[PDB]
Amino acid sequence: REAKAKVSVDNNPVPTSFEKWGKPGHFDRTLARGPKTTTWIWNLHANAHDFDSQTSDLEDVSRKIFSAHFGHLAVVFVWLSGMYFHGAKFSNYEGWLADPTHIKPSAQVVWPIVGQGILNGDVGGGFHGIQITSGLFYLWRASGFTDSY
Amino acid sequence: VVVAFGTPEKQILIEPVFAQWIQATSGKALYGFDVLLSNPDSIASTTGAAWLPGWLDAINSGTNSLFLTIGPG
Ligand code: CLA
Ligand code: CLA
Ligand code: CLA
Repeated sequence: REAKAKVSVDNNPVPTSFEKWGKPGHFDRTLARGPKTTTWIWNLHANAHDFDSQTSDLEDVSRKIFSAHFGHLAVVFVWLSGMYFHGAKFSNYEGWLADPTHIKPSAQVVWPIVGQGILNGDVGGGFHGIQITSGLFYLWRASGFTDSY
Repeated sequence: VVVAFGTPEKQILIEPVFAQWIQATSGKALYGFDVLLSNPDSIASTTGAAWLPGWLDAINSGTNSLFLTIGPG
């Protein structure tokens, strides 16, 4: 995949494995020797993304950063899709779109238990739920969404 | 959390039984304990002490700040 570009990659620098998943603290040489004090635990979380304190190679650090960027983008995609699905199968977006001025934008229905069902207040059109303030319904109307599908 | 969900009936209200009993030992008849100075048939209440009538009258009149009635709060 050169295409007369400036691209330069390494075809296999890191093998894929699961063994290091069983060694918490593999990235830190001071933590690989195993815990002796409780501080060991805390530092394990403090230096998790501290790639500079894990290796003095700028290239490996840039690679870790790039893959971490990809992972975070996957996380934000998961969150955005969760919001879209909750607007799809758990919201009153259509009943709201049919008459906005007399209904409250609701989403996230609560399971009636231990009394918590009281949080599903009437928002209009017979829908019962938690009124959302993120303004997703207004954004979706601006985008032109008409159907929950 | 119990009062919040519109179900205030599930509050854990536990009666201060020991302190109410202690009040009764000083002649407090509101809780119906009939123990020591709250019981007229008790030996400690029939000793002829000039301080018993006024003490019982002040501790059994819910108008002052002497041995205030206590609830679970
Ligand atoms: C179990 C409780 C609970 C749950 C999970 C939700 C869920 C949700 N609510 Mg709701 N809400 C709640 C309680 C809850 N709410 C309560 C008590 C109220 C007051 C009545 C509301 C009122 C409310 C409003 C007004 C709105 C929402 C909205 C939302 C959505 C926004 C997304 C979000 O908040 O991301 C999460 C945000 C965070 C800050 C993350 C918190 C950190 C967690 C707790 C740590 C655990 C994560 C774990 C470690 C993940 C591992 C990380 C790894 C994968 C990398 C979401 C699906 C919005 C919506 O549009 O609904 C669709 C919206 O407008 N909620
Ligand atoms: C199942 C596929 C798989 C497997 C077997 C491995 C295997 C390995 N990887 Mg790796 N990697 C993968 C996918 C995978 N990777 C992906 C998808 C990415 C891009 C995000 C990376 C990017 C990457 C980097 C930058 C590094 C490794 C490293 C390692 C090695 C040690 C990891 C460690 O310390 O414990 C394992 C630790 C965990 C499993 C942490 C789990 C908590 C995660 C991060 C939170 C969830 C976020 C997640 C990434 C995205 C959302 C998940 C989704 C379900 C919502 C190990 C042999 C490290 C290495 O080279 O060792 C020196 C290292 O630096 N990988
Ligand atoms: C341009 C938008 C943006 C930016 C700037 C960030 C930035 C960041 N995110 Mg976030 N994220 C975003 C959008 C964004 N996020 C969205 C839309 C979602 C879906 C709700 C998430 C959900 C998400 C999760 C679940 C996690 C991150 C994490 C992180 C941090 C990566 C780990 C690190 O840097 O070490 C550590 C960083 C710190 C110690 C700084 C403290 C961060 C403070 C508390 C908030 C920073 C503001 C940040 C923009 C909001 C992130 C929300 C998230 C923490 C709940 C990083 C600072 C991971 C993290 O917080 O690392 C532990 C983490 O687990 N993100």
